[PDB]
Parts: sequence; structure tokens; C-alpha cells
Amino acid sequence: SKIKLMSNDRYTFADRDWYSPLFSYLHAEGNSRQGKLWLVGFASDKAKSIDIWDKIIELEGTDTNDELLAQLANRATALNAMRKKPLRGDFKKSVGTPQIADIIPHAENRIAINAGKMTENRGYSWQDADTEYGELLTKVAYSLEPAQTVDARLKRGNFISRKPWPIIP
Amino acid sequence: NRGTVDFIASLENLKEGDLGILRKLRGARLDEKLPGFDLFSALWWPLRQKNQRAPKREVAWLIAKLFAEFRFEQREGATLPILMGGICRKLEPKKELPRVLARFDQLASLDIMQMEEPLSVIMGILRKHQQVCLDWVGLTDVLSFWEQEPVKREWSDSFIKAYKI
Amino acid sequence: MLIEIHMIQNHSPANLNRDDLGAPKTCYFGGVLRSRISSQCIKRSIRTSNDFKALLGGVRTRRLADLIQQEAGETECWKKAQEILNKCGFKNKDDNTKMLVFMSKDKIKDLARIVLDNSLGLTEAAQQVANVIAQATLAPDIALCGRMLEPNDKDKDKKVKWSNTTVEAALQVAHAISTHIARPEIDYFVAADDVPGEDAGAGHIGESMFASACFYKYFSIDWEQLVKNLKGDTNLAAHTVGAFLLAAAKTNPSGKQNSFAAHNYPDGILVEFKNSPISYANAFVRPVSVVKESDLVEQSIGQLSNYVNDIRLGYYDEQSPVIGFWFSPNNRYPLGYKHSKLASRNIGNLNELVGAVLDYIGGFKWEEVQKSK
Amino acid sequence: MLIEIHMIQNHSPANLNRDDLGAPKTCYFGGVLRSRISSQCIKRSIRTSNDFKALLGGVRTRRLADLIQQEAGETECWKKAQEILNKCGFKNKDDNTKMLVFMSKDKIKDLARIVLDNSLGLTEAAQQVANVIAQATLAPDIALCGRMLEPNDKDKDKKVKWSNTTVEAALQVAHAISTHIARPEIDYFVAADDVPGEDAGAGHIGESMFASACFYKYFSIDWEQLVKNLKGDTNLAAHTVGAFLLAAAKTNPSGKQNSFAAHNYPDGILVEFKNSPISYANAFVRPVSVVKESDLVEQSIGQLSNYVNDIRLGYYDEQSPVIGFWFSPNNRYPLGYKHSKLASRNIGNLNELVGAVLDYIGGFKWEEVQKSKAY
Amino acid sequence: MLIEIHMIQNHSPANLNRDDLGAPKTCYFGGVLRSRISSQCIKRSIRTSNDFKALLGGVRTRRLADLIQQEAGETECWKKAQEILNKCGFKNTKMLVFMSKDKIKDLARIVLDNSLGLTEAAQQVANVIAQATLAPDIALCGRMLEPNDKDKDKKVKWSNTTVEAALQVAHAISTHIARPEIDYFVAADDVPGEDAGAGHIGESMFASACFYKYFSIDWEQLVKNLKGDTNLAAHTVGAFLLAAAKTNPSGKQNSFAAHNYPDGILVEFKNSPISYANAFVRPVSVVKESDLVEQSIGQLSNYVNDIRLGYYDEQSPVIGFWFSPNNRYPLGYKHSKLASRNIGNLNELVGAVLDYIGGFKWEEVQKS
DNA sequence: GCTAAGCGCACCTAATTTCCTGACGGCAATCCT
Repeated sequence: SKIKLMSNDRYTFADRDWYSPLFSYLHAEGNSRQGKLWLVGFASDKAKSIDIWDKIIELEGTDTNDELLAQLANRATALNAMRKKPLRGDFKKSVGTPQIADIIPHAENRIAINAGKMTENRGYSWQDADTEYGELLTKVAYSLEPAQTVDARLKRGNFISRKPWPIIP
Repeated sequence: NRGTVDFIASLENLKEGDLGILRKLRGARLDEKLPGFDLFSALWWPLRQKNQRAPKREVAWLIAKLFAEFRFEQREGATLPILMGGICRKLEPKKELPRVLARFDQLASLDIMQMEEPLSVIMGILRKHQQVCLDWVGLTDVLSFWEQEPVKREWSDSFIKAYKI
Repeated sequence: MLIEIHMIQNHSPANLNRDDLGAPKTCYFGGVLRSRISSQCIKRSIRTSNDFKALLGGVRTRRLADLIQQEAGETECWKKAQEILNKCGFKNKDDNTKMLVFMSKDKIKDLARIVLDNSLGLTEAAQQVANVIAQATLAPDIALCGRMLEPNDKDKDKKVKWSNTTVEAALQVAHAISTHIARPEIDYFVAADDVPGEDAGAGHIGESMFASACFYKYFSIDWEQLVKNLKGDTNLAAHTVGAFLLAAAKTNPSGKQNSFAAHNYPDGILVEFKNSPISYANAFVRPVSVVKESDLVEQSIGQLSNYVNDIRLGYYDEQSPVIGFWFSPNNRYPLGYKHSKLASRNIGNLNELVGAVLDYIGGFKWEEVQKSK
Repeated sequence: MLIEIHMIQNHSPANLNRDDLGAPKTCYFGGVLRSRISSQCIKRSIRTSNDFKALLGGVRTRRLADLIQQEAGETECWKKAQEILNKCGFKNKDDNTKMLVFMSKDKIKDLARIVLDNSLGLTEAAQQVANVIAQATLAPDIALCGRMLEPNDKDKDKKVKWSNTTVEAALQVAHAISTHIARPEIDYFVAADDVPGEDAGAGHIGESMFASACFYKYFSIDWEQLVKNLKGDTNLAAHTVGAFLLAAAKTNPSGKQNSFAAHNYPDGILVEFKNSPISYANAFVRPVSVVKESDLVEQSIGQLSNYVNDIRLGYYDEQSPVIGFWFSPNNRYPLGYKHSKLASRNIGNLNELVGAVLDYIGGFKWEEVQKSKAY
Repeated sequence: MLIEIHMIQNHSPANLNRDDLGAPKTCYFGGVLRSRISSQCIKRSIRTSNDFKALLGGVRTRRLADLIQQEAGETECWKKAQEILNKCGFKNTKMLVFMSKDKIKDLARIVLDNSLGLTEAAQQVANVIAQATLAPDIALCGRMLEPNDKDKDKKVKWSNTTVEAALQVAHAISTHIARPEIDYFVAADDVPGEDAGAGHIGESMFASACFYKYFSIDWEQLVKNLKGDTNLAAHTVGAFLLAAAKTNPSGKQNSFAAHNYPDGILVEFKNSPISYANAFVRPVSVVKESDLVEQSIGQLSNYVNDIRLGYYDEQSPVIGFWFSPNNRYPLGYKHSKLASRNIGNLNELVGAVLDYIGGFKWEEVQKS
């Protein structure tokens, strides 16, 4: 379980990581099967008992898209990549935008309700769920660009289209 | 809105010498020259008495001086961030366009008593491109309403939508 | 060597320079309103004067195609001249060439038509046109007022190359500012209809605006730059300097002179020779106030004399001694009633002032410099 | 020891410095609009002046290869010089390098020795060229203005190493702010078509903009830094100080002076000698309002004298004294009427002021410092 | 015992501080844009001020091995200094290390150049670096250091390197609305060409504003940092006052020679720090009468009167000195007669605050 | 004790170029052995 309160350089804390144990379980042991998937995740680092959570996912077993479920298997990478992108800048060891790091949890919690439709990809996909970040992005961009000017509006609009581009592994 | 359209009409009915004494008064206040104050009284006091929605003193003085300087006709649907902003599509986007954009950007950070000079250079850019019409009524009721944030917001994204066509 | 002319000229109530509305041109000097005559107005009045007529070579015209066309043959304007000038970099907006072409009049116009008369093809005759235009350079008013022609590069073919078209100006003219606080005045005019076919109306009613002022004019001529610009014709440069001195005094701006006649000759002219330029406009930071026993011109000349004495005693008294000549009409106004010898010669005639200036420039008599052009 | 020159100069209606749109350069010095001349314009006018001609020798160009070809004579080698410069870290776009090079004019001969040398290769010749360019800091104007030279590292040979190419500036120029409420006027110029034609209109219609203002110019020269950057040439440093004073007083920026011949000399020069740099712009925080019985220049000097007396009484009464010389043309405009003892010396001549300044510096006649020039 | 300095300083058009894009630093205060000068810039300008050469005693460098090697005419020891520093905890030419200059010179020369053991030599170097906290600039600005525990050996222990800062500096915010301005500069080619174009075109950014500056010195913490030598503490306080009054940040000063001096300094002695920036929550607008420094001083005097008539302790009276050059700008123009000791000389002000501090004169304390 | 009509212009042209920097610097602990 990828849960820790310590938001590091390479980690961005969002929410319960139901997305993580999906590629291996839906490939090797259990595969696609009609039923409910109960996940229990006890996050730990040596003797540090971090957090325990559980989740229930509905499932029918409507095939399995390989690369999309693999992309879904690590959402924390794309979330950290979106957090690390600065307002204006090119350096890579910066904290990026820390105000985004407080609105990623709510959008992740809103996404995690329809986790079955996310996983089987009936009408929910990466593009359809990451547009739930839109209103939080607008109202964070209002804070980060608190000017009523043309350039502030254009840079706010560039802040709007920020979304977690998926990655292959 | 009443009180503003008749103000624009009376400004447009002003003759050449009156516009000249307004032109010479540009750049300073109206406490150092008599005929500027007499003209402001003549063009304000009866229209202030007749209507409750008369514009505020300093914005009316600013628009009077700017109309004397530039003399563009009143036409509906020809506000500043449409005309400039359509002008901002024909420039070089990497160097010249950011500079004219910063010239228009400066306008959002002045009070009412130094505002006439950045407006003057913006209207000079307008005059260099043969622009005959300006929404004078629109400019003055959005300038008298300058105390709020939504008015500058709709100003700005009007410039944006004029830019994206 | 720099020849410097400071002129004090009181004008009648008039409107010599005006903006788009018709208000007389005004500046603010010393925090107060001053009447202004612009420098290009004085420059074109000098250029188009009767005394500078003999040295007026040059066109500065955006209708150069018609100037090429003026042969009896009419088969080179609509096709040949327009296309060649378009290829050179001057587009046409309804049969005029947009760019103003400042260039020498006689010989360069004569040479351009032999380019535009048959054979040798396009993109090579355009090169001859560019070569003859960039190499004109030989005219007194071009030498004084400079030159430009920078054509557009988008329409021009890449096979035509341009030389350096920049000619450095040898003349610096300051804007003629008033010596006192300007009083803008409004004449109310009524145009009366001659036929009484209706009630006693008028016709057109309006305002004209005018002012009266005592102007300080400043001119600076670089002798070596003039010599270099005419390619070493020293007699031409001396003739140009003398005719400029005559035309600055005897010719007024050509504004509303039909209704406001202000042909007032200058009643004080100070001509100095120095290697560095100064302008005695800071004398009139304090505007001249008229006291009962005197006149505005006398007080303006007194302030000018005070400032000239202060500048001369406070900036240089050795090495270069700065030779100056003071001209007043029949010595009507002395240059200061205080201690004398501020000007090396109090000349009571303009032609003698021209002769003295040309003598100090190197002994050119006025007679044989007139034969230069 | 630090030399401060504070100049009050009333200029005629002119556009000395303008931005990209032709507007005169304006600033907001305390909430109100003032007319501004940037320090780069004044620095260029001082540097390219007749009074500063002898102390030249600094060239700032992207066409160093053209200078090398001109010095080498009729031996071509322009492409060879361009190859050496490209290997040095100066990438050529079409004919000039991509970055500006500031260097002493006398060392170009040394460069022409390295480029024309056919025995040496490309990397060693580049190293010698870099050594000559980095060491070419013996010009007075380079010592006044400073330098930075950072070559292109990507297009640089690995066997090319640069020494320290940074010299500190010994001159600080402030932006000349107007003492009063500036306001520009729109000159409605027109261009006359000399041919009659049929339109009877015009050739061109446009908007020039001009302004008239009384400017406060500030110059600061670090004496020991100027001596150090000239490696101990005290006569050269005195020559630079004197020619700088003549250039600051007598030379004006050459911006549209053909149309606005504003060659007005300063109406007041306060030359002070002190250890720390101080400035009197705060005198004109309140804009000068002209009264009828006084003058804009007179009131400007009066306000300057008020602030100078206040600063001297509240800031400059220690064991270390501040000596200032006040220059007006023939004592036309004196200092503050309420004190009349503010300046240590009320000099009424520019040459006498320069002589007094040089006598204070170490004792320096104008004649024997005019005989030591770098070119 | 807290010494509080509130200064009002009007500046010429200048760019003292810039961000990544070369723009003057701006901050939102009271809902409007204000020109900002960073506190670190003011601290650096004070530490590198001409009134600090006799008092500067600290170096914050990562090139410590260069400093240790520089005290050796022929004793070439640079790789061994780098190795002992690398084992000390720095990981490389190191991280930034702040301590005294004479201390690093003398002690590092007598410690690391000695031919001796290796780990305990690193422990000795670490003890020397940590214990070298006797410098008044280190005492004012403050310092703590943490070395990398990975590259450090397990046999090297570090003592407490935490130096509590006795100086608090606020960011200088403008009393009026920020006025960002653009300067369009070119760079002319000194050799001619056939085209007449500049060598470079750019846009500098500058702003002229009336800044409010705020400093706070903790006297008990200052004498705890510099130990019992109170003479050096008084010298540090006087040098701070002189440097803050008489030094400007070294931004683009070669192009913008803005060396204006402050028109008003309030030095107050109280046990609780007060920020008077809330006086300028409402932006200062210019009027026909008076100027910006007068309006800002009037607003500041109004707020000072409101604070003294508001937050007031009978057990601890509030007391402060007002500064104006030759009494040019009075504080309480209308009614607020709070400044008891309007002082028209900087040396007199320094003497008065040193006398309130205790039995110290400026000439007596200028010897430590 | 203090008047009142009528009359208030529009056409022409509004420009071109070219240059726009580079390198350097980016921290560590401490939050289960």
C-alpha cells in the first residue's frame, strides 16, 4: 500500500490506493470474475504502522484492457508528476504547486466511488475521471493568479488544462 | 443608462475651441486653470442636477480630456478590449505582442488620478491603426464602476475572446 | 566648427502652426504655457523660401513614378515604373508609391529614366534604380535635413540588394518657444450668406484660434558635416550657410497668413561660432513680464544678454574664445545695457552679418559662393 | 574617496529618450508622472563625446571578426577568424557573433597576430584569442562601465579555458527624473508631398510626442575602483574624472536633436567628495509648483538646497567632512538663500571647478593629466 | 528588551530586487499590489555595508577547503582538506557552511594540516566549525547546520549548531500601490554596419516606491549569542543602526543609482514587536498639498497614536525616538505629541539609543 | 424696470528594418529499533 502522510519529493499523498493492486490480481490470481472485490491495504515501512483501509469494488468481468489497466495500476506516479509541475519554471527538484496537493485528495475521493466503472472501462476512463479536477483547478487558479488582468486570465487557463498524462509502466 | 448618454452627446456637440481648452488642460488638474473648471461646471452641474445617475467627477473629467485629445465617434459594440485585441492579432507574437499586451496590462493597476496617461498611449495605438469608433458610453460606465473585481474580470475575458477569434 | 543662430522675433496675433483641430501649437516650458512653432515648419519654410530657392535640390516625393513618367513617351508609367518600384520595395496604394523618396533632383531623375527605357530585364534594372537612389546624396537640403529610404522587404525579390541610404543631417533646429506666458485667444467668426432668400441668418458660424508671442529660435549648422555631405564642395557649403542665414531671418512660417499676416522681421540675431552646441532657451525659464516703461522685445533681449553673459563667463573664457556677432535693425536694440564686448561686432545690417559670418568661415565673399549652384 | 556630481539641467522641449512606441520615457517617482532619461543614454552620450574622445579604446561589438580582418590587412583570413571565434564560444549567426564582446581596442592587433599565425592549430589559437580578449580591460570606458563575457558553452571546444572576464563598474549613473509634474504633448506632424498631384492631401500623418522638463542627473565615480581597474594609472584616472565632468556638463543625449535642438547646459552642478554614495532625488518627492514671482529652475535649486542642508545637518556632521563645490554659470543661480554658506566653494566657472576637483583629488593640473591618454 | 526600527524610505526609479524573470518583487497586502524588497537582500546589504568592515566576522561558504589552503605558502593540502570535510558530513564543493573567518583560518590550519589520525581529525574539524559562533553577524542573522548522515562516518558526532537569530527583518512593502514599469533598452554596436541594428534588445523592469522597513533586535538574545562581551553588542547595535540608515541594497545600482536616504526613522524600546505596516493597509494616494513622505508619515503617526492610545501598558511605557533630517518632516503634525525626542542627527540618535541601552557611548564601544 | 432668431463645413493621406545574451549556483533531519 502506497500510503504515507510524508509527502516526499517522489510521492504525493492523495487517498486510499485502490488503483495499485489491480494489474497483478486481474492478470494472475482471480482474473476477471463477476463479484465484489474487497481490498485491504496495511501500509507499512519497516515497523512503522502507517494506515489501514479497505474498499469494495463492483465487478462483472467485462474482458481486460491490458495497457489501460497497467496505467491505472500506478496512478501515484502521474499524480506526483502533476504535483511537481511548477507554475512557471523548469527545475525538477522543486515542490511544484503545493496547493494542488490539497485538492488532489478530494478529486481522488470523488473518483474512487466509481472504481468498478473505472476498472472495467464501460463509460468511465482516465479522461472522463480527471475532468473532475476542473472546478478545484479553477478555484485554485483564482488563488494563485489573483489578478483581474489579461495575462493572469491566460495563465489561469493554462493552469486549467493541467491533468495527469498517463505513463506506460 | 441615463446621465451618461447625454454626457457623451454634450461632449460630442462641443466645438473646436472648447476642445482646445480641454486639450491644453490635459496632464494636470482643474484647480490651476479657470476655463477648464468653468467648462467642467457647465458640462457637469446641470446634468448632475437633472439626473441622479451622473458619472463621478474625476472619471468624467478624464473622459472629457481623452475625448478632447482623441475625438473618436460613439458607436455601440466598440469597446476597448475588442478593438485592441483585434489589433493584438496582427502583431509579432513573440516580442511586439507581449509589449503591447503589457501596455494594456498596466491599466488594471492604476487609481483614477493617474489613469489618463496609460489610456492615452493605448488610444494612441488605436489612432495609429485608423480606429474611428469607440464605445465612449461603455468605457465611462465601466470606468466609473472601477471599484469592483467582476467588472475588470469581464473586461479581461472580453479581451481574451477578442483574441481567440 | 559650428555656426549657431539665436533669433528673437515678435509676431503679430496669428496662427502659424496648428494641430488637427486648429488650435495654435503650444508647449509647456518652465511650468507655464508657451506658444510653439515646430522645427519642421521652420525647416520647410526655409527650404521653400525665395532665398534658399537657388539651392533647392531634392523632391522627397511618394509620387516618384510620375516623376519618371514625365517624358513625352507615355509607355513607362503604368507598367514599367510601377512594377520596378514595387520590386524595389515600395508598394502602390492607388498609383502612389507609399514610401517618400528623399533624393537628389536633377541628375538622379535624369539617370533613372535611362534605367526605365527598354531592355536589360527586371530584377537587374531594379538594381540600377536602387543604386541611383542610394547614391543621390548630393543636394544642400539633403545635407542639412538628412535622408531616409528603407524599403519593404516582403514584396521585394531577394536578388535586389540595397546600399547604405542614411545621410547624416548637418542642421539642428529647435522648436520656436515663446518668451512669455502664452495667451490663447478665440476669434468668433460668422460667414454671411450674400443672398437674402430667408430671414437674417448667417451661414457658417465657428471659432478660429490665434495667439501672439515673442519667439526664440535656435539653429545649429555643423560645418564639417556639411563639407562631408556635399563630398567636399566647400563653396556649396558656404553658399548653403549664407542662404540659410538669410532665409531664417527673411522668411516666416506659411500658416494662416492670408487672414493673420505676421510678416514680422526678427529684431535680434546672435550668430556665434563654436565647436560645441548651446541653446540660450534657459533665459526664458522665467517668462517675460511687461513693465510700463519698456516693451516685451527689450526685456526679452535683456534676459537673453544676461544669460549669454552668464554662460560665457561660466563655461569658457580661454582657448576657444567663441566669436559672436550681434545684429539688430539699425542697432535699434543693443545687446544689453550693461558692460559691453559680449559680442565681437554689433552689426547693423543683415547682409554685413552674412559677410562677416562667411569671412569667419574662411574668407568666402558672398559674390562667388553664389555661383556654386 | 567617492565623487558625486548632482546636476540640475533645464532642457528645451525634446524627446531625448524614448521607448519602442516613440513615447518619451516616463517614470512614477512618488505616485506622479516624471520625465525620465535612462542612464544608458547618458552613458552613451558621455562615452561618445568630443570631450571624452581621448579616453576611448573600448569596443563593444558582435563583429570582432570584421575588426580582425581590417587589422590584418589584405590577407583575408575572415573565415579563419570566424572559425576561431566559433570554437571560442561566440556562435556566428550570419556574419556576426550571437553575443556582444567588450574589449580594449589596442589588443585587436594581438588577435590579428593569433589569427594570421598559420603555424598554430585551431584549439591553441582559440585559447590564445580567449586569453587576449579576457585581458583586454585597459580602456578607460571599460573601467568606467564594467564588463561581462560569458561564451557559448555548448558550441565551445573542450580545450578552451577562460579566465575571469569580469571587471566591476567604477561609474554609477541614475535615471534623470524631472523635478515637476511631467506631461507630454502630442506633436501632430505631417509630411509634405512636394509633387502637386491631384489629392492635395499629405504624404504621411503621425504623432510624435515631446516633453520639456528640469532634470536631476546623478553621477557617482569610485576613485579607488577606477584606479584599480586602470591598474594604478593615477594620471589616467584624473584624466577620466576631468573629461567625465566636461562630458557630463557639455554633452547632451543625441535623441532626435535634429528636430529638438535642446543643447541647454546645466543650471547647477554640485560636486561632492564623500565616502558613501548619497542622492538628492528625495528633494523632488513633492513636485515643483511654479509661482509667478519665482522660477522653475530657481525653485528647483531652492528645494535642492533645502534637502541638502537638511541632509548635511542630520546625516553629515561627523569627524569626516563632506566638501562640495557648487557651480553656476557666473554665479547666476546661487544656493539656498536662508543659509548662503552650504557649499564649501561657490565656483563660477566650469574649468575652475574642474581644476578645484583635480586639486582636491591628489593635486592634478589639467595640462599634465591631459598628456596621459589611453587609445 | 526589544529594539524596534521603523523606517520610511522613498526611492528613485530602481530595481533593487528581482525574481527569476527580472521583475521587481511584488506582494499582495491589503488586497493590492505592493512593491517588495526581500529581507535577505536588506540583511546582505547591512552585512556588506561600509559601516560593517570593522564588525564583519563571518563567512558562509561551501569552498571551505580553499580558505584552509589559502593559509599555506608551500604546504599544498587541498585533497586532504576536501576528504576531511567530506567525512565531516558534506557531500561532494560542499553544502553551505557558516562560521567565523579567523577561526576557520587559524584552527583549521592547526587541526587538519597536522599529520595525525583521520576520523578524530574530522571530529576536531566538526567541533571547530560548530563552536565557531563568536561573530556578531552570525549572532544577528542566525544559523543552524545539518550535515549529511549518509556520507558522514559513524564515529563523528556533531554538537549543537543552532544559533538563534537575534534579528528579525520584514520585507520592505510599499506604502502605496505598486507601479511596475518597463524600460526598453537596446545595445548599440560600436562598429558600423550596413543595417544599423542594435546588438541586443531587452526589457528591464523597475519601480519607484516609498518603502516601509521594519527591524527588530532582541537585546537579551544578542548578549546571549555574543556572550558576556556587551561592548561588542553595543558596537553591533550601533553598526546596525548606521548601516540600516546609510546603506541601500546593491541591485541594479550601476544602471539605477538610487542611493536616497530615509526621511524617517522611529527607534522604539519595547518588550513586544509592533508592525506599523497596518497603517498602510489603505494605500497612500497623492494629493495637491503635501508629498508622499509627508502623507505616509502622517498615516504612520495616526497609527502610532492609535496603537499607543490602544495597546498600552502602564507597567511598560512605550518610548521611541523620531528621525528627520534637520526636523524637515515632523511626526505629529496635528495632535499626536508622542515622539518626545525628535532628533535631527544620526550620531545623536545612535548616542541616545546607546545611552538608553546603558552606560555606552559610541566612541567607547567602537573598540571591540 | 433686464430681448430674441437664425445660422455652426468636410476631403485627402497615416511608413518602412533589424537586431532580441550567455554560464553558474538548486541544500540537509526528522518524524520505529
